[PDB]
Amino acid sequence: MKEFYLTVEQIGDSIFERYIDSNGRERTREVEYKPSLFAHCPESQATKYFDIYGKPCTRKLFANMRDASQWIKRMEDIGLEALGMDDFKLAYLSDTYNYEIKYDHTKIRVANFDIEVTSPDGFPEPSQAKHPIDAITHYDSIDDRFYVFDLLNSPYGNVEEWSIEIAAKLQEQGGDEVPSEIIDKIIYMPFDNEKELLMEYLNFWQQKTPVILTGWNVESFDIPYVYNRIKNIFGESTAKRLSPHRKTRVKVIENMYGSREIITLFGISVLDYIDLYKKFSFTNQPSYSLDYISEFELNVGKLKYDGPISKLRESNHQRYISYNIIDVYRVLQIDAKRQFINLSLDMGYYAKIQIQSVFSPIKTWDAIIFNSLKEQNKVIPQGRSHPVQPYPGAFVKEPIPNRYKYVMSFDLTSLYPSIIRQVNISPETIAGTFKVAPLHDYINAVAERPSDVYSCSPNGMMYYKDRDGVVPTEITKVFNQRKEHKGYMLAAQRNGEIIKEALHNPNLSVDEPLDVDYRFDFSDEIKEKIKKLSAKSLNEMLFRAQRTEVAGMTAQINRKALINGLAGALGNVWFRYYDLRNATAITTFGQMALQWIERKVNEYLNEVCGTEGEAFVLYGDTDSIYVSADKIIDKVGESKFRDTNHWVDFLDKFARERMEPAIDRGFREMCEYMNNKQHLMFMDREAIAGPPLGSKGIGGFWTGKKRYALNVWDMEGTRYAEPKLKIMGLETQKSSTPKAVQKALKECIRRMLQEGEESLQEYFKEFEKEFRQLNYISIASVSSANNIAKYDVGGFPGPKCPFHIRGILTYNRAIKGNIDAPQVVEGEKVYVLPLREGNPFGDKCIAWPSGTEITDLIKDDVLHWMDYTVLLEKTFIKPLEGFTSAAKLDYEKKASLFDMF
DNA sequence: ACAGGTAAGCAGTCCGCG
DNA sequence: GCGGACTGCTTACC
Ligand SMILES: Cc1cn([C@H]2C[C@H](O)[C@@H](COP(=O)(O)OP(=O)(O)OP(=O)(O)O)O2)c(=O)[nH]c1=O
Ligand SMILES: [Ca+2]
Ligand SMILES: [Ca+2]
Ligand SMILES: [Ca+2]
Ligand SMILES: [Ca+2]
Ligand SMILES: [Cl-]
Repeated sequence: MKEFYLTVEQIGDSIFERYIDSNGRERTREVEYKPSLFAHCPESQATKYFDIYGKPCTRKLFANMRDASQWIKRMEDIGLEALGMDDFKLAYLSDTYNYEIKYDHTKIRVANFDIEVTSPDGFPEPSQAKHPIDAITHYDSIDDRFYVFDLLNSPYGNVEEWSIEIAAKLQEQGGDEVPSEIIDKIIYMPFDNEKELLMEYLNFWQQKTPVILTGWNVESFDIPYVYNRIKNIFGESTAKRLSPHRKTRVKVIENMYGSREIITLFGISVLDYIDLYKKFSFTNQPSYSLDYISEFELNVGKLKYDGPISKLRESNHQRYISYNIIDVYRVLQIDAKRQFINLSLDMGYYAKIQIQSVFSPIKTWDAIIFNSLKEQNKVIPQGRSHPVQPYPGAFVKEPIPNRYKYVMSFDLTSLYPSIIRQVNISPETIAGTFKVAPLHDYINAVAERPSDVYSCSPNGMMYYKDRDGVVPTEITKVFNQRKEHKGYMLAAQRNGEIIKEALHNPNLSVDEPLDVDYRFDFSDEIKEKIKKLSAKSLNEMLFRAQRTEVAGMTAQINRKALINGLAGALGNVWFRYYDLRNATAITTFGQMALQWIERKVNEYLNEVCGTEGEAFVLYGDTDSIYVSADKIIDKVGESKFRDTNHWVDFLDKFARERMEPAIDRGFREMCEYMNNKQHLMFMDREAIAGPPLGSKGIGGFWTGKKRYALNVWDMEGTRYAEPKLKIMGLETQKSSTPKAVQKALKECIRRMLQEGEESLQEYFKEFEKEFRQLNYISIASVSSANNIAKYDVGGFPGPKCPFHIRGILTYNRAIKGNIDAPQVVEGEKVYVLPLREGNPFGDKCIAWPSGTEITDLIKDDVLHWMDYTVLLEKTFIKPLEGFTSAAKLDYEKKASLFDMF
C-alpha cells in the first residue's frame, strides 16, 4: 500500500516522523533534513526555478535546518527576499509524499480519553495537580477497547472494585446502564495505589501511543493534569514519556486569577473535541458541558447522581467509574454522528499538514498553494509583515419593515470562491488597474467597459484571462468536493421528507428497514416499497436518513468554510498572499453582482407584470435576493389552487422556468461587461414562503437588516412534509435568550405566520399566565464572561461595567470564603438573572457558570428574589413588541372603542 | 498572529431638559 | 427623572 505519515515534528536540526509504511506498519524515524530555499538571481543565469511572477531564482541547499533559518534572518538583515517554504515540516512532507495521499484510518491510532480527580478543594488545577488521579478511561481505536484504570486507595477514601455486572444493569434496577454494545469492550484494571496506576498507564501509553489524541476538554484539563501529576511524582523526565520523542513544550501563559497551562506533546496530534465541535458544528451553545452537548446531539439524559461530584467516588464508586466510562463513549457517539475526526483527517492529508493544523485555514492554504506551486517548479514568496487596514465587504439592503405574504428567495452558489474563479483572482494573475467609476455606474451599466483585454473587478483591478493562478485552481478543487457532499446532503434530506410523508400510512406489519444508500434520491421501487412498511421500520430509516444528512452537512459546510476562508485570508496580514487589492476585488465584485441582479430582477418582473417601476426585491444580503411574490400570485388569485401545495408548485415552476433564465441572462451580461474569464454567477431559487391557503397567517415579516421570519414550504428543492420556519437573526436564534423564551417566541412567530392575530394573542395570554412556573434555568439569560478583571475594581462593579459582568461580581461576592462553589471561568458562558428590588445580594442581577445549577449555598435566595417581571419584560415582551410592530399586529387585545356595549 | 466584513439589540454614562 | 446619543459588548448573518 501507499505510504502515509502520522505525525511530523522539527526538533533542532532533526525531523521526527511517525508513519505507516508500504506494509501497514507503524514506524518512527529521525531525519537530518536538508532544506532548500531560493534567492533571486540575474535573468541571464539559467535555472529551472522561477518565483510566481516569472522572475528567476537560485536554489540553495542547507546542511541542516538551523543553517536555513539563519540565512532567512541574514537576508532580512540585508533587505532581499528570502524565498521558499520556511516552515520545514511542510517542505519535508511535500518532499517525502510527492503524490496524493490515500490513508487507511484503521491504521491510525486515535485515542479518546478522560480522567477523574476527586477534589474537596474546588476545581483541581492542572498546573498544580495537588490531588490524586483516581480514574482513567482510555479508548483505543485500533484495539476497539475501553481501557479502564481505577484507583481503589487514596487520601479521600478507599473503595471496592467496580462491577461490570452491575454497571450493565438498568438504572431502574440499581445498575449504571453502561450500553451493551460496549460492555464487551471494557478492559478493567484495579490499582492498589496511584503510583502503580500512573506507572502502568505510562507503559500502556508506550505500547499504544496515540497519533490522534482526543476527548472532552482534554487539552485544558486531562492532558495538563496527567502531565503535571506524573511530573510532581516521578519527575519531568518520566512525564516526558507522554511524547513519543520525549519532547514537550510548556506554554505558561497565566491570567490574574492564578495559573493556567497548556502542554504540547511532540509527536502527537492533539484534537480536543470541544475545539473540533466549536469549529465544525456551527452551533453557538449556552454551555459546553458534555451532558449538555450529549443531550443536544444524541438526545440522551443527564447522567444523574446524588450529592456533589467531589463526594461521588466515596459515596458511590460504582457509579463514579461507570460515568467516567460513559463520558468517553459519549464523545465517540457524537463523533459517529458528526464525523469531525474523519473531516480532520481528510483535510490534513489533502493539504499535507500536521493534522492539528486543520484549525488554521491560513496554515492549511499556505500548504495547498505551496504544494501546487512546487509541482510546477515555481517558488513561493517570502511571508512579509503588514499593518492591519480595514476594507469594505458586502452590501446589505435596508428593508421596509413589514409583513410580506408570499416571498421567494434566490441565492448565488459559493459566491466569493465563484468570484475568484470567474474573475481569475490570484497573486500572480494581476495584470494592472483601470480607473474606477463610482460603484453605482457599474450597477446600472452607465460606466464604460473597463477592459477589452483583461478580466475585471469594479474595484479597479485587472487580471489575465489566459493563465491559471493557483488560487482559482486550488479553490475550484475544494469547491467540487463541496458540491459533491452538498448533493449527498440534500438528497438525504429529500429522502427523509419522503419517509415522513409515509409515516401517515404506517402498515400493521413486521419487517426490517430497507437496505438503501440515502445519499441518492430514492428510486420509484424503493418509494413503492416504503408506503407498505411499518412505523418501526420507517423510523429506523428516518434516523438513518438524518444520520446521512448530518454526515453530509459536516463534509459540505466545512469545505465551504475552508474555501470562504481563502477569500478572507487574502485580507489577513499573516497569509503569505495577503493583498487587499485581491480581497477588495472579491467583495466589491460581490456588491456589484447583488445590486446588478436586483436591478435586473426588478426589471424583468415589471415587464412580466406590465407594471411600472415597482419594487419586488424587498431585501438582500451579500448574495441573496428576497422577491415579493404577491403580484404573481394575485395575477391568478388565491381563489383556485384548492390547497397550499398547488401555489407552491406554481411559484417553483415560475422560478425555474421564467425567473432563473432571465436571471441567468442578467449575469451573462455582467460577466461580459466585466470581461471575465468564465461565467460562474449561478443564482437559483432557495425558499418558497407563504401562509397556509386562506388562513389568518401573514406568511412572513422583516424588522430590519439581518432580521426576518418566513414560513417555508420548499427549500432548495426539498418539499417539506410540514412547513418549516426560517428565522434569521431574531431572538429565537440567539444562544443568549432563555430556552423557554426562544421556544415561546418561536410559537408566537409560528402563530403569526401560519395562523393569525387571534391565535398569537391567545398564546401570549397563556404564556404570561404560566411564566412564573417555568424552571429558573429555562428562563435565565446566557452570556460570555469576557474581561471580568478589567471591571472588577474591589469586587464591586467598575465603570461602564457590563450587566453580566456585574452579575458575576455579585456571585463572587456571594460565594466568598467557601472555596468549594464553582468559580466563574474567564471567557466562559454564564446564566444571568435579574434581581428583585431590595434583595440580599445588594445588586440587581446575578450570574453563575452555565450548564450547572448554582450551588445550594445561594440557590434558594436566588429563586426567591427572582425578578420575573423584569425577565418577562426584557427577554420576551420587548422582542415580541419588535416582531408585532414590524408585522403591523398586536399581541394584546386593543381597546375596541365598542367595549361600551 | 496564525480567514474576512456587516449589523443588530441591550446596557452604561453622560447631557439636555422650564 | 428619562430619552437620546454614543460607546462597549455580545451574538447574530453573510
Ligand atoms: C457563511 C459565510 C459567508 N461568507 C461570504 C462568502 C460567501 O461566498 C458569501 C455568501 O455566503 P453564503 O450565502 O452563506 O454561502 P456561499 O455563497 O459561500 O455558499 P452557498 O450559497 O452555496 O452556501 O458570504 C464568508 O465570508 N464567511 C462565512 O462564514
Ligand atoms: Ca468527570
Ligand atoms: Ca443555493
Ligand atoms: Ca450563497
Ligand atoms: Ca446567502
Ligand atoms: Cl508538575
